[PDB]
Amino acid sequence: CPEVCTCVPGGLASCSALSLPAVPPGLSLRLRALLLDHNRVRALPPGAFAGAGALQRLDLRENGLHSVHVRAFWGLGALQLLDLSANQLEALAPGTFAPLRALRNLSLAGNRLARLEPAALGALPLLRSLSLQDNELAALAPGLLGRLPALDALHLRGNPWGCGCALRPLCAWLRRHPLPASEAETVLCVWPGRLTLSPLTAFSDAAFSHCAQPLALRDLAVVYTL
Amino acid sequence: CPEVCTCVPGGLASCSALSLPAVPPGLSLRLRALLLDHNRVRALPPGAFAGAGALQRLDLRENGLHSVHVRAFWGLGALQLLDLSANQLEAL
Amino acid sequence: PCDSRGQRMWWAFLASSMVTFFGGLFIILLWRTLKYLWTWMTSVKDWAGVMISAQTLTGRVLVVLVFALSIGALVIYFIDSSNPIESCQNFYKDFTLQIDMAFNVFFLLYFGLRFIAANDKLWFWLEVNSVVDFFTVPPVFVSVYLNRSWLGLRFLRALRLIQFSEILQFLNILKTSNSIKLVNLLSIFISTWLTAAGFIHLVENSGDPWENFQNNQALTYWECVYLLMVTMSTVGY
Amino acid sequence: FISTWLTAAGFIHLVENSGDPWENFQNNQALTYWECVYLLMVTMSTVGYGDVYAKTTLGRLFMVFFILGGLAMFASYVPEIIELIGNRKKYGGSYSA
Amino acid sequence: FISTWLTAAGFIHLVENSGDPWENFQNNQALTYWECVYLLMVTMSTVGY
Repeated sequence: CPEVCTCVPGGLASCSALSLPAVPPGLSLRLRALLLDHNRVRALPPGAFAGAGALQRLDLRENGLHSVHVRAFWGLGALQLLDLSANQLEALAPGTFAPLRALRNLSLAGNRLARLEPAALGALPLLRSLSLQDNELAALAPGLLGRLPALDALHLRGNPWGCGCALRPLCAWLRRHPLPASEAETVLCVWPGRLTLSPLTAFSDAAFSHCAQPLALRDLAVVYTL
Repeated sequence: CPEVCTCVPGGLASCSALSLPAVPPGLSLRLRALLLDHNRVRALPPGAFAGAGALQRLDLRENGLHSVHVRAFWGLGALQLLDLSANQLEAL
Repeated sequence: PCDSRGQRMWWAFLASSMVTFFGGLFIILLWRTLKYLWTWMTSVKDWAGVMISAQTLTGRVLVVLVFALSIGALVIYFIDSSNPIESCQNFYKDFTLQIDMAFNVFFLLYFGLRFIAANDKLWFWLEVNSVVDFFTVPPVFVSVYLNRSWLGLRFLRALRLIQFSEILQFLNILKTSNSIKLVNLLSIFISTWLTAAGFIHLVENSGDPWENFQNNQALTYWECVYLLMVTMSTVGY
Repeated sequence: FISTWLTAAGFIHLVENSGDPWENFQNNQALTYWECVYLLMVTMSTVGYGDVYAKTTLGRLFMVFFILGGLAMFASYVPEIIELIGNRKKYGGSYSA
Repeated sequence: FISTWLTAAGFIHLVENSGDPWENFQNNQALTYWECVYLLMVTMSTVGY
């Protein structure tokens, strides 16, 4: 379909290692499973993939993306594979993944996201797995993990975490099922004080700490009358 | 031995010109003499070398790091060589 | 091991203070309405009144203790303002909180004695000293109970500096008109300056409640004091 | 005082939110009415923080003409209002037998 | 009042649009006469934006 990339026998698909600071033109329904590697796509316009009726795999590898529109993915409709790793996104625009209801797979590896909005992520009920490898984010909101019902595996290798309340949900998620597949996958939790050091694998799941109960009624009765 | 890089029998040496911004996964104590070439990452991630318990040298080829983290160098300690050549470091 | 702060809850202390104030006000009003058309006490009242003023040696001791402990409470507020606005601190480790416990216990006893000595209970309830007693001690008790600390309306402790002129007059230290006026002006000015600075610090270190506390501005208490001083003099750097 | 304060704030809001006629309304500065109220309150007291201020010729002209007189109004009104509020007789109660 | 205001504004205009002689007339500020009038009005009322 793209003039620059030779048409793939069978179902039309994009070419790898394409050298093209310009987006592939001539998109259509026959074009499926776009592959972009080492390209220079600064931004995604709204309705970027409207021409392609349905797509299976989207892979944005080594592409410098610094601004994604809220409705840039209006056209996808029923996308299954999409990996968002090693990208330059500062933050996800709200409602970006709302059309991505059928997105089975998504991974976030090496994204310099300061914090990702749970509203931007959306429900994504049919999510097989996710990753958080080498991401600049250090605090994960409990809502982000609570929104996804069917999430199974989360990769945290290469991204040490800060011990505190922000760790309480994640380890609780670890309490549901073990995230480290191998002993070499374990990572340590960083502390504000340099004197103390601890690995997250040695960190007890749902371990008691300060502010263990966010709210209660027994103490609510007495703080209303003390 | 790194997953993408070839496993050299005997003394392990990382493949040259890995062209990977992130540190290779699967670092182990048997792995030694890591060579990170053409790292596009602006900063060194903490605990990146925690996979490999002990090394002997560390070389960076055409790697630009604007900042580093204390937890990044924790996994090291047995090294006798460290090279940060043509890096963009400004503050330590 | 010296962890950080996470979930943010502050309605406990403020709610306790508002209950302690408004419930008492409503009880006083209800008693007055019931007395209206039926819709030894003097001895203890006089004893409490003699205790409040420096009439007896124990009265002078109590007055001097009130002065010193109000100053100490203000200093403790400064030290706590150096800390983060919301933190978790166990009672048995930090020595600041036991000292604050003793100070607040003394202030609560002093308020009870003053209420016993008061002539009109309703007008005593709506007093600056009584109000700053309402909004300071119950928060401290709630904080020590919950093992967590919030820098709430603790700047109101500075408002305890207004009574310094009356405290000195009781001790027969101020007798002339010029010295009395000077002490009154100085105490009022310092108290309002410090209270405004503390309120600005509390409102700025936290954000707007409707903005999800995302408008926070990192202002030290000294910086807020400087800001208030610059504003009061119409300089406005 | 309140009426003139609100009227001046409203005029500043109208002038700042819609740019100069000779600039084809391209010089506009998005200002909430509350921000203009804060600006007028700051100016009337001769504080002049400078965090928020008028930028569009007409706005600066109105600020000049308002400085010529609203400042004197504030100076001669606010202390007077404060004095008219504190005029109370303290010993107004009755003895309790 | 008007004469003092206008003359001070004119002097500020002349000084600012031109530079400082020991600086080879390089330290200049492109100020309009109306801007100078506004600056003198702000200064004279102790506002100081």
